[PDB]
Amino acid sequence: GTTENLYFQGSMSRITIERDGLTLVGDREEPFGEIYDMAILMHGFTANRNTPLLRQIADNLRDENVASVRFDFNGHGESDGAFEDMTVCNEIADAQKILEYVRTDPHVRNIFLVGHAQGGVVASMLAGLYPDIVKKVVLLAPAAQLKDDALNGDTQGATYNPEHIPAAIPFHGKKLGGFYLRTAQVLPIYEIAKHYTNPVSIIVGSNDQVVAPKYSKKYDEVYENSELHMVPDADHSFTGQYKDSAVDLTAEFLKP
Amino acid sequence: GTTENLYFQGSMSRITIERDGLTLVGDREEPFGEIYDMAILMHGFTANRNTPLLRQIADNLRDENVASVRFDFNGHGESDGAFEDMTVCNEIADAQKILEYVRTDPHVRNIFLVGHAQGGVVASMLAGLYPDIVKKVVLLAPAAQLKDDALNGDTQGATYNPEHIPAAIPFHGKKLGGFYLRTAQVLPIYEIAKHYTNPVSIIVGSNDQVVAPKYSKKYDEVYENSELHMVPDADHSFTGQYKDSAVDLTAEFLKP
Ligand SMILES: CCOC(=O)/C=C/c1ccc(O)c(OC)c1
Ligand SMILES: CCOC(=O)/C=C/c1ccc(O)c(OC)c1
Repeated sequence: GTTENLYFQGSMSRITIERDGLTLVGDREEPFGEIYDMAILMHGFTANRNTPLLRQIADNLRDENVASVRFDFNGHGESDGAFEDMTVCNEIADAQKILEYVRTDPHVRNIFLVGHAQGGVVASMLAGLYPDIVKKVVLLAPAAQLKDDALNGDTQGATYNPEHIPAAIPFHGKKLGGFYLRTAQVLPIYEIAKHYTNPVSIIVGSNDQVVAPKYSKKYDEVYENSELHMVPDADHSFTGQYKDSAVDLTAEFLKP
Repeated sequence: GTTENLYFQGSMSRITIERDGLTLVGDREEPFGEIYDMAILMHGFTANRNTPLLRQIADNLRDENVASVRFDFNGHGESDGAFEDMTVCNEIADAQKILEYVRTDPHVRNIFLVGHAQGGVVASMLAGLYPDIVKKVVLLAPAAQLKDDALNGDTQGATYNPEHIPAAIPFHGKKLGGFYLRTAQVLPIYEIAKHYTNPVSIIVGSNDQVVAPKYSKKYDEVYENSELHMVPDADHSFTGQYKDSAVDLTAEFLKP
């Protein structure tokens, strides 16, 4: 009475890519098979490509025969660049080189974007710039609030005059670029995101203490083909018990 | 009978600066003195920092005791980076590192921007992001048309589907990045430039056949404190006779 139950199948690769003289470091996960859809997974502000959330997303996508790549943004994790030089704009430039890496790959069928938080802002504006290429987008707690906070001169507790932004501000151990804050103020987030008319899923925790729920709702009102999933009680980063519910909504939207 | 006519006084330095792991190469010109105003001079699309126009502007500013720096943008002249990776966005990032270099210099009093054509677009966007820092701006045939052309699918004769832009398009023997064109299409040129309320002088040739002078008129309408100088018969580049008129209006506006 022997049983055998397959739970893991495929390949995992450490990838490096160049953007303007910076090395970006990523992990590629593929299922077995010559052709597969491929998701680009994008982390949040001060996070990295190997959060529990993004690992579990790559794992459950692979179970559904969907490949994934997840890169450290410039100034984060193992990728090059000073944290203080990172902006939402140069993270969009990182994501574009990753999209070109994937679009050029002979194994790939359709390209999906998955962005958590600031990674969700990046994903939404990349999709707006490549709506001909991106087939599905998942936004998790997309952090469009970073624009309103930069305009109000209050970024998660760090205060500054929004009309005389310093060169850099102290931020929880780190140095946040004046340029991050000046570009955040004028980011055409919703203006660019609305060019993407293909399917979008927006996943938000009811208990998100970092980004107000209003931001996710505005994405839902601006997208032609959106669904909005409010996960009861979930936190900002979908941690512990809330990880599984974000992963299940992601995998179920992207699966063949 | 003795005559003495001074025709050159100051210091010229070759500068290099880093932006995201790219070296940018520039020429710095100063007059004699411990404290001076400093103009950042910004070249156009496929040009470099040593066009006749920009050398003569640096020369005439130094005679009026105004220092200047002129850098090759990424993908141009002697600077790092492939032409095909250049966007308007990453030239604004180049210009921000130049602004930081100049703003950090103990000799520099007030900072002026001077931008020709695409350089004018860059200068206008940087001034909008740093309206608290930039004291004067001169735009010479600012090429805000690059947005409308990208949306039309016709960039100086290079044609493409504006909703399915290729990875790169052949462009006068070089390769122009798809990302240049997709970001050109959504650039909030006038919306960002508007935030600059200090003095601006806009210098346009009535016979510009590369950028419609209407784009310079639009800047004049958008700015709080602008003057418009339409140079009868002058071409896009301000070649020959037209160079002295462009130089003279620049030096007159910035002089102490
Ligand atoms: C992308 C990971 O981002 C988050 O987890 C939260 C984002 C966030 C929210 C408000 C802000 O003012 C902000 O400015 C830097 C960022
Ligand atoms: C900045 C130097 O730029 C020029 O001399 C002219 C620029 C120009 C005009 C129309 C365009 O569609 C364009 O697309 C790249 C560029």
